[PDB]
Amino acid sequence: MLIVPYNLPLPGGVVPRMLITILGTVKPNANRIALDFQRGNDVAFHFNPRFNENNRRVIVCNTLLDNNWGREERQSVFPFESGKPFKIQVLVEPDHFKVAVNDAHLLQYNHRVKKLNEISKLGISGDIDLTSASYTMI
Ligand SMILES: CC(=O)N[C@H]1[C@H](O[C@H]2[C@@H](O)[C@@H](CO)O[C@@H](O[C@H]3[C@H](O)[C@@H](O)[C@H](O)O[C@@H]3CO)[C@@H]2O)O[C@H](CO)[C@@H](O)[C@@H]1O[C@@H]1O[C@H](CO)[C@H](O)[C@H](O)[C@H]1O
Ligand SMILES: [Cl-]
Repeated sequence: MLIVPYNLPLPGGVVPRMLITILGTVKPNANRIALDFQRGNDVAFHFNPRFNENNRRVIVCNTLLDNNWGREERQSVFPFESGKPFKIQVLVEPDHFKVAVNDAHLLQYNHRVKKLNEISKLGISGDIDLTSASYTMI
């Protein structure tokens, strides 16, 4: 088991064909999960499943630049379940991050941060038991 929050270095940043795989289990009564792809203090891609926002479940995605959050992108398709094992795959493509959960396509997030090779950390945080976090080039 990994300790959360967990930092995964992404050496030399991200690049198309880089596949990041996160395995874990959502805690019972979870409130949130966050994946934060970081460029220094900025968050190039924030992926934030929320389990109770006004008693609804929603994934919020955004970018943090100079400590300001941008315009949120919201997805109501919500494949996570409290208590249950999940797999998140983030595949870097030329124009977006492409996210699949449990082998099903979920969403894409267009690159707002252009310096992919400076997005050199992934923070994994929130209400999970984290089993593994890794990357490979496909
Ligand atoms: C309060 C909180 O949860 N802080 C988190 C931070 O959460 C923000 C993001 O999810 C953004 C993405 O757009 O939304 C913010 O809420 C919006 C909300 O969606 C809007 O409807 C509303 O109108 O505005 C608010 C705020 O603009 C969330 O507050 O996400 C970051 C990245 O994961 C977290 O780091 C932060 O938690 C803090 O992290 C610190 C270390 O990084 C410390 O752990 C600190 O104690 C945490 O509170
Ligand atoms: Cl940039």
